[PDB]
Amino acid sequence: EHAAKGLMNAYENTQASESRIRDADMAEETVAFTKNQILVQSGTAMLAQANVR
Amino acid sequence: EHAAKGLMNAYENTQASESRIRDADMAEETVAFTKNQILVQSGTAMLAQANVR
Amino acid sequence: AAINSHRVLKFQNEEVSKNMEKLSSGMRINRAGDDASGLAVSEKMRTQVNGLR
Repeated sequence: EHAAKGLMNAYENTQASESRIRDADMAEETVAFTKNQILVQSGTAMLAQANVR
Repeated sequence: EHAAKGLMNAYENTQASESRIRDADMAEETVAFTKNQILVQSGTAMLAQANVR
Repeated sequence: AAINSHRVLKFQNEEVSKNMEKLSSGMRINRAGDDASGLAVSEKMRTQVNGLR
């Protein structure tokens, strides 16, 4: 039973490790999405204007 | 038996020591939660609005 | 020339951003930039609040 407590602490910490290594903060990635989506839209619009030249 | 009474007084007092060192007042820590949860929610909303800018 | 509206547009975009900074933190002061002395005082208050506890 003592051993289980030890294993359980390592377990929780290891799972936190996986999250910290792999899981992104959705808020900041969402910010990036919005910036990139705007730039896509700007791209399309300027080619429409570039066509006029 | 005398010694036991002495040890028992020290025992109760030492147990108070552990509680006083380690055990929090749940009421105030709960208050802190409520403030902090509201601030999380405010964060989410203002980033949604900041995205509009 | 662009009329003052391009002043308004950039400045109001900035006022929107500042408004969000305050609202998400719950605070008039998020930075020294909102109120350097309100901050300096609150930092003293923080040592008093935590110090006292």
